[PDB]
Amino acid sequence: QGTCFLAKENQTVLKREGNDCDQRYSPASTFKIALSLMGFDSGILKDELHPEWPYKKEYELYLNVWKYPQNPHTWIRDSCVWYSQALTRQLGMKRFKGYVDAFHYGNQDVSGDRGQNNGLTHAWLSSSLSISPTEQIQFLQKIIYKKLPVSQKAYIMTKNIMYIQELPGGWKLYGKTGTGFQLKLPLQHGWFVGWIEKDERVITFAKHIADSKENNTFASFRAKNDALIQLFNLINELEK
Amino acid sequence: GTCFLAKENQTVLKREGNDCDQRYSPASTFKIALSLMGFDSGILKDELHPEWPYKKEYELYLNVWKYPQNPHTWIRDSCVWYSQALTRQLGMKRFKGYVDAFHYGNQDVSGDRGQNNGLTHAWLSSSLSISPTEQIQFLQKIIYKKLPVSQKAYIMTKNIMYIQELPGGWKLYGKTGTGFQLTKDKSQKLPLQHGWFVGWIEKDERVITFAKHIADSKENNTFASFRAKNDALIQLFNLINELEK
Repeated sequence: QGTCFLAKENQTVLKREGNDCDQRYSPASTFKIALSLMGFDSGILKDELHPEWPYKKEYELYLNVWKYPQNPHTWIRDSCVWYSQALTRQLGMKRFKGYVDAFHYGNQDVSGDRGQNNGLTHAWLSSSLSISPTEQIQFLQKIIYKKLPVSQKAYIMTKNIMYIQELPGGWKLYGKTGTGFQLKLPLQHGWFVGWIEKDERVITFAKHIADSKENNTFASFRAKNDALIQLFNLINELEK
Repeated sequence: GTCFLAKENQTVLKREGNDCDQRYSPASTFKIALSLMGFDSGILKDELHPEWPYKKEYELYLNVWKYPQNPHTWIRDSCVWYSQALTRQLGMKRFKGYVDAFHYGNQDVSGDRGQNNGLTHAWLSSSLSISPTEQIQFLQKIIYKKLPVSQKAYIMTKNIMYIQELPGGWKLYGKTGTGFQLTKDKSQKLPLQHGWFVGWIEKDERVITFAKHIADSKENNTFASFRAKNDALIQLFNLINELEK
């Protein structure tokens, strides 16, 4: 149990709610933000629609939207994990670890699960890699202010495929959900992280929730839903 | 009580809850109907025109309403004063004509009891009421072009109601709205919210209209519009998973 909502504009913390803002958790599918940067920077990923890769082993697909061909745009939209894993297999562990350290991403632990030698494709899936809400903000701001050693194309294409919608006031919303499992019934924890931008202003945010009990719905969706209310409220205060 | 309806062409894919035939004020979901009237009448020109300025006589329930508004921002910001500036320009003869021709709910634009304000208040916790089932009926008339409006009215309304792309490539169009449940003769508002999220999702040639409504039995710590949309988005995701089998 415990939540966090952080919102930060440049060096200014505008909102800090909840008790968990310095607790590290697995990033789950929010790690696709970092994978996008690696994919476009390495040249494995080309643009919003290329490359398109086909699905394999459909019997292990728990969401029907994953059973179609995927490209970087659909990858983020559908949160398609198998596309992430095909990408890291192409990158290889050396380059994968190189990017994780260059991004100073959370605890930077890509060793994976014990007895599995599966860090390359599982480090971010309720496993070794762990990041706090404060550390999500730190990473996202390095994207926003282009402080990372990656190409201009990596920044632009990552931004393009993270776009979600326009919020009141014209604040454009970019971000990513992710659900992980706390380590019997499944105890979820959920993220929604990203930023909103209007004119020359960018506000980075991170929302996390940790369930104490099994739940009817994906924790990421509840985190996103709560976060959007908190962002609506913040925008109203900002526009006074 | 709640309702969730989803309909693809003539197929009712989902009908959940017990409140699907009870009429409620449309609140800001009525902006969908106003959009069609605005573009058909020519008062609204395109997604960015006309731009109208805020005036201090308008009430600022949201600070984003203090900036100039056009059809795009009107929907995005749910700007009530822009709606009222539009209906004042339309006038009652045109307004009533569209409401009746659209067969919109109870078609009652008489306004607040005793106030002669139907033109600017009928849809705001007031005389006009529509059920979730009737919202689907109205939305289907937009999708299949059964309304007496121009081709441009349909296209521009769709353009400004766009929200986002959902998993599977389903594009989401829609609008929230919150009102206050009324006493028996509508002489007073009660502190009981009710909230809507209605619209449609579209992929290739498929369109599924939907309507979500929630009626509170007691005061609530969260704005009803947000709860209705948040619940509806989860239910649409689950529906999309079925559709994509």
